[PDB]
Amino acid sequence: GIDLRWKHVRSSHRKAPKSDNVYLKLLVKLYRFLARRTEAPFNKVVLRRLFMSRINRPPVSLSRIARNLKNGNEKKTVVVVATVTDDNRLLQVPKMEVAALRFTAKARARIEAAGGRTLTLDQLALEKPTGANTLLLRGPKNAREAVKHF
Amino acid sequence: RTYRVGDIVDIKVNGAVQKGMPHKFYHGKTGVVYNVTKSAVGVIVYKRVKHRYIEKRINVRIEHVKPSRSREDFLRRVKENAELKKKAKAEGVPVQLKRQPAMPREAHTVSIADNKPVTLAPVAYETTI
Amino acid sequence: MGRLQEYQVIGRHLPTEANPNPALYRMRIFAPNEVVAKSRFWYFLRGLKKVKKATGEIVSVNVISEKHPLKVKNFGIWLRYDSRSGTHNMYKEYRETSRVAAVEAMYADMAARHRARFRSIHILKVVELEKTEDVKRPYIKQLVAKNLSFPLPHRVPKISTKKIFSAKRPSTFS
Amino acid sequence: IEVSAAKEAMRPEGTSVRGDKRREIRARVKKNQKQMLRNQRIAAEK
Amino acid sequence: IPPKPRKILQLLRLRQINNGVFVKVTKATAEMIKIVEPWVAYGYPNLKSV
RNA sequence: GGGAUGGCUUGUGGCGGCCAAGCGUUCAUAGCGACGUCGCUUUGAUCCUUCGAUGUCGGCUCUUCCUAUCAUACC
RNA sequence: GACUAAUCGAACCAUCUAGUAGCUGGUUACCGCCGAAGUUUCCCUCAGGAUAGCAGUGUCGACCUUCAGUUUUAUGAGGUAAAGCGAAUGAACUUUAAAUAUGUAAGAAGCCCUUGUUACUUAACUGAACGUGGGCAUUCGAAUGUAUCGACACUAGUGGGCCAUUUUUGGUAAGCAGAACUGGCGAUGCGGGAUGAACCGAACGCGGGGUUAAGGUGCCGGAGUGGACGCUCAUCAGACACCACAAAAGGCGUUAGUACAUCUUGACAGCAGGACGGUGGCCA
RNA sequence: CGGGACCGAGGACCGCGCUCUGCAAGGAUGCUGGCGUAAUGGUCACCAGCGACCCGUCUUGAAACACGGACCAAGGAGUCAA
Repeated sequence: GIDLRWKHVRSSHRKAPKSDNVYLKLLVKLYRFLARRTEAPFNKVVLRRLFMSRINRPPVSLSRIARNLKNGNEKKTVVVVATVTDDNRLLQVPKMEVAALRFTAKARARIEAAGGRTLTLDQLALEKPTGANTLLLRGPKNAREAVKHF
Repeated sequence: RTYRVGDIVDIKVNGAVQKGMPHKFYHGKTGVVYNVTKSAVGVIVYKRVKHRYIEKRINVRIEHVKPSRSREDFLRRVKENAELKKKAKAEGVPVQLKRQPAMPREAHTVSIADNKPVTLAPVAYETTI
Repeated sequence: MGRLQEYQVIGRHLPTEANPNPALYRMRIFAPNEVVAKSRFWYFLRGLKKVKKATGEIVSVNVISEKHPLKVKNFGIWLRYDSRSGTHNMYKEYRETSRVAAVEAMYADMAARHRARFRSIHILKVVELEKTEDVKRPYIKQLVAKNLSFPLPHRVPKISTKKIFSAKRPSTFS
Repeated sequence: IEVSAAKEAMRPEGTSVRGDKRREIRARVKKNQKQMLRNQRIAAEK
Repeated sequence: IPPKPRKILQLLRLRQINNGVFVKVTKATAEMIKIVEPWVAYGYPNLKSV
């Protein structure tokens, strides 16, 4: 016998989505290829967020995007791996290029009416395969009723 | 000698007052002062049970407490390392700034001419006579 | 106790600023090997001069071989041994060809006759008896007698233990 | 003297655990003398 | 095995019976091996052994 | 629903003092101590002082074992 | 407290009703991955509770920062042995200094310097705290190890059990009773102790070969009627003893020793002889 | 320099090399014989050597006690709603 006071630890993170969405499976295959064959850390972070559950992908609003588009970020491509929602408190939407997992109808309409562009993540993979000149944004994780109750 | 909160002190019960004392455990222990009164001080000590440490708090009369020299060597080495490194940068030569453990002894030769060895029996014969 | 050798072990206290040249101490140790010899040296030095192993060093270890291993000699051994009563002096004699053979015979003898194990026995002196008149024990005196000659009655012949059966009854006359 | 952390936290500033037994003794004596003075007053009224 | 010899054997990477390691002799290592002597055999290896 | 001290024991008291071969000790002369001993516990008397069941034993029939032997045998 | 249809300290029948039980019994395929626990701390106890600790599944965060039942180093506790007193003085003497484990500390997240304030404190702009700025990366300032991170969420058993070593406190006629650490067991198979909760070795996927541990090698039984020197003869020896019987015990059993003593000026054992006179000493 | 045992995982080449026409260098090939069927292999019954307590429950720390079990078939116990 061998004395092993320490214990080998199995992985405590997701390695695959629990979702059965076929298009998400295709996206996961594409970003597995990109994070294996490139050196860009952007692709690895994107792959990990594609694995995540919905409470780990809180929505990002247009006012949050407009806040982060200030101070030299007006030309960077915004990348969100969750839903982008509309904020009707934001009366003037700036021009922006946003790639998201999905958009709400009003958010897509307001971005296109302001003159920006909405992209899917596979179009993002085509145009920026190394994540150059991008702004990777997350929504508020702890802004949940249960997390308040913790 | 007055103490302050945060000072490190040793606990040593002295003399005949260590007779039938209810707490023999804290004698010879070292801790940090959290509370000071004129005749007694409050010390945080840690007792280590199974895998974990737990915190104990004791009140010690001043005559059984001295300030400790726990950090004195570390502070002295920090000062000497600073001044040695400054002198080394001035003179353009490297110097050793880390302690090392004691090494095994090296080879040497011992003369016999004025130091002839004395043969010893397991019992000295002077004691036998 | 075992195939012993005699070692000269010389050791000293580690030199200091007050004592740059400490005194050297020599003992003769009967031991199976050098590790045991040095351990016994430090044991006796701790018992005598209060010099510890950590504060001292071994200067020399040498093997003392018998000068004439082909010459039959008589040996007197003065020893002390420890029992439930305490420590007892003993003088005994052995007829051997070397000091190491005498000391091994002493250890087997003390074990057989008094159950005295190795660590309860302190060997104090091993001397070669120079003259026949120096022999005191009758079990050596009968061996040093003039014109000594004896027969060997009732000798069991050496038969291999693997030969179970014999066709003739053996004889005990040679 | 081992002291409880909760008791030391609830302890007033400047006070020590070395006077707690004298505090309890002073409280008990005060109650006893109050009862004694009440008995003396009633006996004087009678 | 008591916890201090168990810890010293772990720090010497001697976790299984008949495991062997090389140790450079300093005081900080010699005292450790002195403590775990009821479980180990050690000595000074020659070039052929190495 | 839950339950149903032990290789013990045997023949010679306790307490207190003394003695004591020995064990210790011999810069302290203390302490332990077998074998013993001494104190307390009616001229063959009196018969006018019986001192508390919580604790349970028996008998019949019949067999065998121990010896710590009452008898028989030898000494 | 008898009887009232084999039913009576309250008949029989149906219903409420699948009444309630904390008590008893039982509770249904397989393989794989992990895997425990017994005063820690608080509360009025028994017909008591929580709770720490120890576990498993999910995640998430830069799985960033390193940390560690270990040694070393400085310094405490244990000054306690020891050496000397041709050092002083006299365990309480000290130049020096034990073993055993043991506390605290050992960096850039650090060390200082300077600036001021203070509602602390100090005789005091004095210390300290609070901030401010600066200097220090020339080595990042012991060793060894490091699939050992952290935070949430949810779920579960056990949370004043047994034995033992060591240490410590009390005791008895003898037993023993409390604590503290550690190990084992409850949850655990294997080899050996003939046998077995507490002993020794060793921890476990299915197989082949090799080598061992504890324990063994006269037969049962794998392996030696193996080698060396001695000891012992028991009218139920002894072979796994240590405790008790049990004592400073009893032995004309047998060996090995120590001390004292005698001895050719003849010891020790014997044999041949002497063993006397005052004197039938005094009293009775 | 001999003597013996157990084993042959992998499946084009690639590598490290060497004693370099080639090799013992990132895992066995070459040569030969008998047989081609119950011969090897397997199942069942039995003998032999060694091994091996009767399950479940309960209790405590554990055993022991105690409780249930003559045998077989079918039925038989964490469900549904808020």
